[PDB]
Amino acid sequence: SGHDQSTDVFSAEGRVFQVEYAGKAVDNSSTAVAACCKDGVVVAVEKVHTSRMLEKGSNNRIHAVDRQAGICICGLLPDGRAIVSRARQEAENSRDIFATPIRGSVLANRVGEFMHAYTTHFAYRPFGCSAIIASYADDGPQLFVSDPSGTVAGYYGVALGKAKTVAKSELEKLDFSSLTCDEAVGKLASILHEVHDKQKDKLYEVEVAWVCDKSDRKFVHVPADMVPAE
Amino acid sequence: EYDRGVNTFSPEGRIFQIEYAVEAIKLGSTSLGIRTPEGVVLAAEKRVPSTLVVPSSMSKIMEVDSHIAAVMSGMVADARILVEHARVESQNHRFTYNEPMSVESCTLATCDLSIQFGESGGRRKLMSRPFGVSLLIAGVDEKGPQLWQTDPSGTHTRYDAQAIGGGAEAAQSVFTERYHRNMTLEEGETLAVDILKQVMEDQLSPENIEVAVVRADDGKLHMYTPTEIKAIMSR
Amino acid sequence: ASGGSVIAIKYKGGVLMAADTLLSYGSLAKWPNIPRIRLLGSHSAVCATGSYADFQMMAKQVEDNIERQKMYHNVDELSPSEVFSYLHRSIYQKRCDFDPCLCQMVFIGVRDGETFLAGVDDVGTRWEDDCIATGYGAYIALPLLRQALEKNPDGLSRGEAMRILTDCLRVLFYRECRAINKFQVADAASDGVRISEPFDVETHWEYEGYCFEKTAII
Amino acid sequence: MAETAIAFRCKDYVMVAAAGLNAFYYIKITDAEDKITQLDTHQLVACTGENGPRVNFTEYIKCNLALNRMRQHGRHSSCESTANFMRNCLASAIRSREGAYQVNCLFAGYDTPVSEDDDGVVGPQLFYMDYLGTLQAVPYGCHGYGACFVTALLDRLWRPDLSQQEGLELMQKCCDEVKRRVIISNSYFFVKAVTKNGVEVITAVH
Amino acid sequence: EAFYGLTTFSPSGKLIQIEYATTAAGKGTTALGVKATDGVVIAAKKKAPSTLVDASSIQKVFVLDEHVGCTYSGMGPDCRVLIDSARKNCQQYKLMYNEPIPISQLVRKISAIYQEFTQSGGVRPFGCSLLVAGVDANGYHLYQVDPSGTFWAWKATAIGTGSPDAKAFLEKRYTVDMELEDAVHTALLTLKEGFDGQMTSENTQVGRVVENRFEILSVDQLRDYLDQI
Amino acid sequence: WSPYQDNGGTTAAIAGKDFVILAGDTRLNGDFCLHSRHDQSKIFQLTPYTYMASNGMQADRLQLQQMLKYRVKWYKYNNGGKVPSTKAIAQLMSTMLYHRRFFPYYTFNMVVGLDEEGHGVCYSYDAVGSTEPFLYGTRGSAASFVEPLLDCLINRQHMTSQAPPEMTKEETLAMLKNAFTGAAERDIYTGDSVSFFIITKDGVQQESFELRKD
Amino acid sequence: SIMAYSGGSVMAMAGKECFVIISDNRLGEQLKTISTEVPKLHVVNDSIVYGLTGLRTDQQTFANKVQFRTEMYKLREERDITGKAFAAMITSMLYEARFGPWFVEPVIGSIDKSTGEVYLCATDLIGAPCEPEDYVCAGTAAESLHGMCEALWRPGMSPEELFEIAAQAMLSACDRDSLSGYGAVAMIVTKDKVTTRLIKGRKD
Amino acid sequence: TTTLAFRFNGGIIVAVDSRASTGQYIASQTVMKVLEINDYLLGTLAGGAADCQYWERVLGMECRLWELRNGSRITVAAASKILANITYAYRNHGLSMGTMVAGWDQFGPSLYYVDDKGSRVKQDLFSVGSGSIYAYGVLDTGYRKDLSVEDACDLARRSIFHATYRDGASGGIVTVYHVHEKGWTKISRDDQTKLYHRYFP
Amino acid sequence: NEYDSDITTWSPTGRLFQIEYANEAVNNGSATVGVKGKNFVVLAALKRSPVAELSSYQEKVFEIDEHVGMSISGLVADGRVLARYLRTECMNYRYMYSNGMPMNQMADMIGEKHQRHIQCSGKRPFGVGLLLAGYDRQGPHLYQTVPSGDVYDYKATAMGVRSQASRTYLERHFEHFSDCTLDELVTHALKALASATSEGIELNVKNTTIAIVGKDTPFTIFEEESARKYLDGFKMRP
Ligand SMILES: Cc1nc(C)c(C(=O)Nc2ccc(F)c(-c3nc4ncc(-c5ncccc5C)cn4n3)c2)o1
Ligand SMILES: *[B]([O])([O])[C]([C][C]([C])[C])[N]C(=O)[C]([C]C1=[C][C]=[C][C]=[C]1)[N]C(=O)C1=[C]N=[C][C]=N1
Repeated sequence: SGHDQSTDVFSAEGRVFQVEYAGKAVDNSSTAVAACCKDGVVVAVEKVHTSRMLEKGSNNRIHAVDRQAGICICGLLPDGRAIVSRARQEAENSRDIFATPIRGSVLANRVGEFMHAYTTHFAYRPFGCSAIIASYADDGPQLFVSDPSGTVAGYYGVALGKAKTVAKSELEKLDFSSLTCDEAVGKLASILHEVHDKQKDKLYEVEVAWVCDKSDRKFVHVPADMVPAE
Repeated sequence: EYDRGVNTFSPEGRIFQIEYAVEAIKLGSTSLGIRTPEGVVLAAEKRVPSTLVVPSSMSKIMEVDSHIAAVMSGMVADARILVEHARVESQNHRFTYNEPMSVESCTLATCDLSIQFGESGGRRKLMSRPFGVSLLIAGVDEKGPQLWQTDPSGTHTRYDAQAIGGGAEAAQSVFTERYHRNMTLEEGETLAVDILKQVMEDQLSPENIEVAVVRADDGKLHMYTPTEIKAIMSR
Repeated sequence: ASGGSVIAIKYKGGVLMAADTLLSYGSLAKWPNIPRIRLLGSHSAVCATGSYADFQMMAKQVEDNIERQKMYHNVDELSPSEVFSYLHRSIYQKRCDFDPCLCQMVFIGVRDGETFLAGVDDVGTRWEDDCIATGYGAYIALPLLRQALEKNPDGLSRGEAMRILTDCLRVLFYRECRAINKFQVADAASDGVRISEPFDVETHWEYEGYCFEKTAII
Repeated sequence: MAETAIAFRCKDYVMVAAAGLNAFYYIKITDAEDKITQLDTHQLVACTGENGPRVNFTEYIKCNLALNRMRQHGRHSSCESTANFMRNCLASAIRSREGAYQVNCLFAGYDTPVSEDDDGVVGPQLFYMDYLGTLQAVPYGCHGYGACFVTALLDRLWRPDLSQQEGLELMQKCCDEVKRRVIISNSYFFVKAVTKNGVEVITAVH
Repeated sequence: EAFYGLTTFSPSGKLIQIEYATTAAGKGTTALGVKATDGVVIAAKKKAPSTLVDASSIQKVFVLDEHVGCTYSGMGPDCRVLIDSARKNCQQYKLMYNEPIPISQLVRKISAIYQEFTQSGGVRPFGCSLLVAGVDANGYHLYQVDPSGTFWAWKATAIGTGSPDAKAFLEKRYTVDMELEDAVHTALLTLKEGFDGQMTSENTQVGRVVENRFEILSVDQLRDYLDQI
Repeated sequence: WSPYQDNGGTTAAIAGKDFVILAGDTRLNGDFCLHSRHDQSKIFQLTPYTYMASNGMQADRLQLQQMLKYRVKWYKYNNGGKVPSTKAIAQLMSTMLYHRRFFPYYTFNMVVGLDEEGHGVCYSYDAVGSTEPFLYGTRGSAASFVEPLLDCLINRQHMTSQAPPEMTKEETLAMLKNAFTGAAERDIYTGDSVSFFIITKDGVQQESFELRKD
Repeated sequence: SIMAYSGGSVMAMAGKECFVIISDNRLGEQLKTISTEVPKLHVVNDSIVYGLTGLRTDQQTFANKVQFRTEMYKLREERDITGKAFAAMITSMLYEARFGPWFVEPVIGSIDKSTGEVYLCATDLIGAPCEPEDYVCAGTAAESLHGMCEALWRPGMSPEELFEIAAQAMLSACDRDSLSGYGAVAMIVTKDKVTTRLIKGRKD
Repeated sequence: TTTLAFRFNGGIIVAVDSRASTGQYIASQTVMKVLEINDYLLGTLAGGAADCQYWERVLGMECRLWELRNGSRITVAAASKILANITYAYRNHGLSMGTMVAGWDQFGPSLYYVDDKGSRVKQDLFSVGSGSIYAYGVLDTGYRKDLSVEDACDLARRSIFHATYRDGASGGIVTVYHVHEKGWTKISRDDQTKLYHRYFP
Repeated sequence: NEYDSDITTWSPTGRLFQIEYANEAVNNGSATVGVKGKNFVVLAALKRSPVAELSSYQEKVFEIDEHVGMSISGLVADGRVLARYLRTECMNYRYMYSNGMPMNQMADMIGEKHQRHIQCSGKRPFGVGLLLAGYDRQGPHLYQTVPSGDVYDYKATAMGVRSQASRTYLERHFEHFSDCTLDELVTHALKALASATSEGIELNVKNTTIAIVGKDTPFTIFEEESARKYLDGFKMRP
């Protein structure tokens, strides 16, 4: 009825549907995965190209927020670019005012309050996006996920997207304590080529990015020849 | 009716209030414009409500400058504030550039006002509805005689022969023939008054319509008198 | 806190820029151990003559502009001619707000062959040359830099452009009050900007006309 | 201050006189400029000052009395209500952005009963004013350089029971003293009068 | 930002939103007050939802200045906007006249806050009434505002649940020359006859404005009165 | 600290029958020093037929050259690619100098271009925009040397002799070199090298010339 | 100065069950007399009478804002304003405009109708409250009035003999001040009546 | 600058010089000190060169916008009141302009004068500028209301000349206009040096 | 369908219909084909044919700066509000840095301009698509924005009414675009544009706008006179 038309309406049992309807925009989106590898964090996503003529590098869902942190989004691409352009502004404030790099748990708590502030007012709609904050600050390697409700949580590994239930069981076979960033790019990319089917889309490729001690604590994308072929 | 909004799209891609404003142009008086290499003629029926109206009070043709005229169709209360805006813009051009504003840039200065409408003000106070008037701007400049149309969509389009209003669909069939690109101005006179005779419901008299031209070699706007409009009929 | 004179010159292949490592406060020389040569990005470097607090806030602003344009987007790094242009428009904006950046600056930069050398004032003046000097090096050291660029129009090598800077830094120690004998030289080449370890120059104070009995006023 | 305004009230009239000189630092532009603005049919004001603020103050006062007669169905307000509206515009302008009006003025009027229920003033009204916002009801008021010559003249010769002709030959003595001692050439004085039948422009005394 | 009004007229000609708010302002606990020749008593009823809710912490008799007090019955958090605006408007009177406010002028000011939200854009009316009482330069007062903004000048009244049968008990017990100690004797006695259990010193809260001052009675001074009635 | 500073130099132009010669020396200098000898920031191109040639303060010169640069671009975008004439640019100049009347530019301007007929006309401006079409014009520190010199040899006044024929591009150029070799001798803030611009209907050609270095 | 532009001195003395207040009659522009019959006193009710001195443009503008605020006080509060409430009211008015200040110096005299206590108050132009129990005085001849009032006052005066001291203090101080004079207008006031007297003075 | 203009039986004649000096240096010698507002009005120039050329171009814009909206010509009593309200609004901004407006409306002639301080006066005889004090004594000696068209053109051209000859801030080329009922015509345009060997051969 | 009225209303399946309704405006505009080469980007827009003699003109292709240009499809009244924003932000760049704005920065700036208008209640999406034709230090670029806020980096694309057939033609030649010269690169764009036309019309200089940006070539719109060198000899062969 009229109990699911905006954000400032609790249900008869205390639920907000426009937040929960925004969570179905992430569950119908492409598959995301991540891993914390005891000296860094590796994040991989699958770009579903809708045409053969797209340039390699188009629609990259991984964006660098600071030198040590970067947010990969899962859900709607243009809604997540408002989250990226906000968390960059949160990370520029700590460098310019407090003369310090932003911590991993503090950048994620600023993302979860920007995403929550658009779920409490009638004129605004929640994001169709789950943001994955991968950071390496002076509190070690961090891996956070902010859902459209504004809930942040530290993870060791995460699967998000359509086949987030099959890819979650594929993460339970990894270690995360002896796991390094050297092997996990080959492992996490091999999750995506097994969890995802080619009988719906013909064009699908993977985009991996890390931040670890080997890359001098810098959030970078891959050199193109480290990813497995298929 | 308030179930929809003012910015609500249709499933076919159209905006509701803009598509509903184009239909308000078809329920108005008709108007003409014919681009000819000697000038542009702007014929328009007046469509008086009664015989007790003095005809010099409801002029469908308004001057913007000495070289730009403007004829409207639809509701004429919205038509005044667009022409009152185009007069301010075309005199600020002479104030700044010491030269007459081009006919294109006077149409662009009007279309920028015909798009500024919404429902949430905030910083700026916006209009509540689009303008229910389609203007039709003519004039001469360094590129010669030009004809332009502002629609309520905000879409400006340069033309050669365009009719707006109620008698516009029938005139486009008459526009297909009976128009070559190197007519004379006096041949453009008798073309417009024959179209405006066909597409109107009343008897065409000199005190019934309005005809105004902007000549190329003169460069100035020349509106007509009822003794001048009669001389076009008897040809 | 205020900086002293900064001199710079082009040679065959790159640009050199020298400055004393002193930060005076009026006449008092408070700190002889601060570096004034800041380098910008990966191809350029700037140094200032004047207020240090204005330079420390301005160079903090234009260093954040180089990285965030490069980090966020898939674009190249700004050339030296484009980050000097942002440096020029930011100083002119401050004097129109009646709060200027009260210092002269010297800017160097080399991007793949194209060498760049320019200066900027607190007002907004900008100029490009093969020899820039600010402060009292514009009076003292700049005439010596100008004759050595016109005694060979083919260009200076690095070896002979380093001899004449040392000849200019030596006279800046003789004739400027607010100066010390500890200098750093930036070297912007095709490899990038490289700041050297602080050195000193050999001064001669042993003239026979400087003795006690000649200069006496009896 | 170079031009004088002289006004005195009597039993059934108020004389005003204002020299019609307009100058440019020593050059006589005019000699006959009317400086006594007819506000209402029974009210007038004799402003002195330079010609910039003098027109722009009187046009703001006159158009607001007329507006207050439009909105109130042609009911003429009293002379004290006009005078208190005037000094509100002087006093609010000395503490504003644009600055103070440099006008010195003498308000004059005659109070008539507007209806049978009106039991207010019947007699004449004459108000001294200033550029700051001072307001004072006074038997006679004077501005300009020649004010002190003629205020002590009216200390000698003014009487409350002067007639229309006896006050007419008093104003002639008031105009001949300013021609005698003031270095500023005031030759034409624009004498007007407010009586029970409205205002009237006296041709004789000049 | 929803600048339209929420309270409008009905086809019967009644503000139906304020009619609902008077139902909300009558579902609170029983608060009451009586006057006398020497002072004015106000009496409340602190209903504890459990035995673990710190009965010394919650309060219903609100003191506004050195001469005014108040007690509500309705929505609790809606009342705190009214008391914080009444404590603020009473300090602005002393910074401008160097005088305690009269009870008339304070109640005119808080009635302009009820009516403000019944004609504003995007808000609902208040759901609570008050019992303002205190002294000024012309005797003793006991007023009672409504969520409509309509204020009164009562002499003995009651608000809340069990109010129409406690206000009828005030008609039968009031006398024109009641003293102050006689007023407290009957203000506590009209609480008991509608009270559920056994009222204690931590269970009710009274405040009797005396001679210049409101002075909410303590737990020892109110214990003196319970074992006397 | 004072936010105004004169940076020397001079600009002179002489307009012919279908051309203008536009010149300005390349010399930047400050308080008592000499900043540069090769500043090309004294004459600015707005359209292919109309230049601006300003001097005075170098900092407010570069700001005025950019606001003139984009008002031409908003003219070109809003008029269907039509390039503005000299008369349109020079009235744009005359208004923008008055919009900043109370915190003005310390520039002294010349708008130099061709007519719609093809003849060349130079304009001149004060600090607040007083314009006039005229056949020549000289601004800068050495204006009082050259502007009486251009009165004596272009107008041909106070000389009881018949008029010479019309000046060519070459006889105008060799004349204008005699002024800058005359301003380099007697003005201390003028002269390292002067750059001549020759604006004709078939594009513009550019020359240089050497003055005294002291 | 701007404060002594218009001229005029207002003072007040306190008695047993009465007080007096007295102003001069001169208005001027720094040397020249504009009017000779202008008091400086204002009466708002049967208990409070106050007098303004300073710049005459501010003497009329401030007294319009006081009458705007005193009559609005009587509509809101159904009562006459008291002396302690009136003096603390226009103390606050001179403090709101502290950087654009009014050039008045109000001299407030008041009395309780039922009790009989007098209350004097003389603020500065910036609103400095000051309540002496003996006398207050402001104006251009204020330095001459502190000598006249202090050498002649005693606490226990009758209303008929307090007028004789205040009248000889105003006139003897205005014979030394060239910006005040031309007679004086006084007002004695008790619990029972208000009597307004005009006093002979030098016409110099 | 020695602009004058007078009103007589037959219309209004405006007469100016053409010299602009920034102190002791003469900036120009061909300055048009009459901005024609439209084909029936005139405006004159004195004082600041940019302050006059800006606000009489603003005045020429408000007169053109009058004819567009109201369909008829503007009067001169409305035209100066536009210029006087602009001028009085900026009286503390240090403007320096003294301008006469002259034209033929439907009520005959009218010759006004606007300061830089908001004044507006109505006479038939003015002379404005730094050298105007020289142009009064030769004009007030020979002025009368019923002059002919040729003699009043001669009196105006001769009254400019005796002020250009004496004032250092005046001179150049004396321009004489004539405002009749059909508009204005440029009567003559001649050098001051050529005009010396006519009046004193 | 009660979840399609407002812009700030998610469906119970997780769709935004007001954004999906503005996407139909782009699919109803005129067909335009962008083709990127090795150093050149060629835009080929299909403007309106004359009605048997009278020629209506409506400007679609816009110049943004010396190195940028775009062609619109859909609501042309929103395509000029974008043209005001893109031209202003390229003047503000070249004022500061004295060089042309890079295309990867600019494509990220259009996407945040579409994004401010798709989350507030009293705002609406721009019902217009773009085709950026850019050149910078990184070489030629070809972008395309949609009313959702996406921005896609293409090798070749086509938007407009019946532009699916032009896209089918480009999906056979897009591997051979880094090898052709400029004269062949215009020819692949015009053969693609001719397959989106009606059943009985072919291309000429009267209905086609050709815009080319290059490495030593600023953004040049080839209209009526100069466009004849690529359009007089042209035939859509099967
Ligand atoms: C009705 C009437 N009667 C008269 C006698 C006037 C009158 O004179 N009004 C007037 C008003 C404003 C002005 F601004 C001016 C005015 N004219 C000038 N001409 C030249 C210079 C100048 N030139 C070069 C160097 C130095 C100077 C000082 C200065 N001014 N100032 C003149 O009006
Ligand atoms: B006339 O002599 O006043 C004439 C005024 C006319 C051109 C409108 N010009 C000037 O003499 C003025 C003098 C002046 C008056 C007030 C302030 C400053 C100067 N000269 C200029 O305004 C001038 C100066 N430099 C260049 C151009 N014009």
